[PDB]
Amino acid sequence: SVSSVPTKLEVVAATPTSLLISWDAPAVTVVHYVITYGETGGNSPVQEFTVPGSKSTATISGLKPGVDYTITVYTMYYSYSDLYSYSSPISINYRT
Amino acid sequence: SVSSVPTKLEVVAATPTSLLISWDAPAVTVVHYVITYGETGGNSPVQEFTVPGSKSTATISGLKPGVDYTITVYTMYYSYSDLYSYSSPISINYRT
Amino acid sequence: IKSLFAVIIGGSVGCTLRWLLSTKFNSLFPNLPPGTLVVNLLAGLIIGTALAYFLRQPHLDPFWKLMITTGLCGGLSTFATFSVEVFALLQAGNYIWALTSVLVHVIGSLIMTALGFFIITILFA
Amino acid sequence: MIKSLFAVIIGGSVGCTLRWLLSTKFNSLFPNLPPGTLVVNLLAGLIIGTALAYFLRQPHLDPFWKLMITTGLCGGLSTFATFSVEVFALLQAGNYIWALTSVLVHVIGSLIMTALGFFIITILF
Ligand SMILES: CCCCCCCCCCO[C@@H]1O[C@H](CO)[C@@H](O[C@H]2O[C@H](CO)[C@@H](O)[C@H](O)[C@H]2O)[C@H](O)[C@H]1O
Ligand SMILES: CCCCCCCCCCO[C@@H]1O[C@H](CO)[C@@H](O[C@H]2O[C@H](CO)[C@@H](O)[C@H](O)[C@H]2O)[C@H](O)[C@H]1O
Ligand SMILES: CCCCCCCCCCO[C@@H]1O[C@H](CO)[C@@H](O[C@H]2O[C@H](CO)[C@@H](O)[C@H](O)[C@H]2O)[C@H](O)[C@H]1O
Ligand SMILES: [Br-]
Ligand SMILES: [Br-]
Ligand SMILES: [F-]
Ligand SMILES: [F-]
Ligand code: NA
Repeated sequence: SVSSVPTKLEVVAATPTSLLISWDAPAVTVVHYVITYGETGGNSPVQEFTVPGSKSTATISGLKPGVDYTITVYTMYYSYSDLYSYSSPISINYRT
Repeated sequence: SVSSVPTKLEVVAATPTSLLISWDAPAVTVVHYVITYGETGGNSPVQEFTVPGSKSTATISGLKPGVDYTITVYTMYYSYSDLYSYSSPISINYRT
Repeated sequence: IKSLFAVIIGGSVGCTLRWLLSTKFNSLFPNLPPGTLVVNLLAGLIIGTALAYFLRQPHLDPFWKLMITTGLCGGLSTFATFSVEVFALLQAGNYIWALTSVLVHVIGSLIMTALGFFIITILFA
Repeated sequence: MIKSLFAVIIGGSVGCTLRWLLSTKFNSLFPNLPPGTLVVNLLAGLIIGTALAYFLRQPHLDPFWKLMITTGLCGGLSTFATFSVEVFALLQAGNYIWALTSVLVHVIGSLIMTALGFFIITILF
């Protein structure tokens, strides 16, 4: 009954080629977060990287100016029933 | 199949009114040894005291000179099958 | 065989209790799942009471002793779930709550075993 | 919940029976740290570690099987309560050096078997 998806994903600071994102930790043991991003126009390879379970912010670099990006975060988390498993993503869009 | 009964019970030193007894610990976890002693002849009250499981010697005091004494030792030990239980006794006779 | 039924019957009751308690309560405080802790503390209290009580009743059927200890306390408590919870916290970088879980489970279980033992010991005296 | 209940009872009985058989054969061989209680805690730590990495890569496994391997087998196989009285008995016997050793080997050793179980399947996959 306890959601393992992060909440309140948002860009808190932005340059034309980078984004500072942050989110609220879910109420479970998160081993690490996985951040996905890519150009919204489904004509670009999506990239993924991890940040430790203790962090709740991440910098996305190497972006293009004035381009629409889709950014998602999900968790690799421990729970009693499922041991390690991946949560559904939370997703936002942001134009640099 | 491992005996909890002490072996090689013997008097190592004596005075007219006292006895210093020693024994070999059994191959278990003894919590304490019970030492009992009484006058071998007829109806004299057997007395008993406890000795911590780490010690393998004990002093018996307040005896009468020139009297036959029956001395027995048994353990209060822990084992997996029986939790806390008592072993059978090992017994010797000694005349002060 | 009669001993096998004591372990199976006692273990099934202990495992069933651990499964129900852990699911209902582990998610309430994931830094130290209280369902896994409670089954470990309760199994210690019981095994401590059983330690003192069985010492003074040497004529008890070994069938009852084996069902309450190797059975119930064995199915009820767990070291494996305790393990993954600490392992998961260690991989999560939450070192302080990994150590705390280790201390609370070990120190806390030995105390409940003492309580079960001395309460029965003080009562018989 | 009834199908889930059968998963707990079946795997738990196999774990409890395994723990009961291994303990009665090997514990008395070395009373300062009974190796049967250790081995079932190490083994359950190993299995739960492999389960940790394997279940992560097989998210569509029937919860019936995941419940039977962890809460059932590992839960019934491992034990915290018998580990408690062993340390308690050693403390009451004044054997502190082996009480502390028993506490460390079980805790440190179960986590390592959990890590070994996790990292082996992770390196394989
Ligand atoms: C976090 C808490 C840590 C501390 C826990 C308590 C430790 C101190 C206990 C004090 O009371 C003890 O009670 C024992 C009985 O329960 C007595 O054993 C006496 O009787 C026992 C048998 O009942 C024998 O095994 C013992 O050797 C013999 O000393 C012992 O003398 C006495 O001092
Ligand atoms: C008492 C001993 C018990 C037996 C040994 C148990 C060992 C358990 C932890 C091992 O797992 C590793 O732990 C690292 C530390 O949590 C993780 O680092 C991850 O998180 C760190 C957080 O600071 C980052 O710095 C790393 O880059 C990142 O890989 C890493 O992924 C993980 O595989
Ligand atoms: C850090 C977590 C702690 C969790 C709780 C731990 C509880 C420990 C219980 C210890 O039980 C006591 O241990 C004493 C020491 O072994 C015994 O003394 C007995 O044995 C001693 C050692 O040989 C002698 O010095 C004493 O005189 C003799 O009474 C005593 O009977 C016994 O009840
Ligand atoms: Br047990
Ligand atoms: Br488990
Ligand atoms: F374990
Ligand atoms: F326990
Ligand atoms: Na168990």
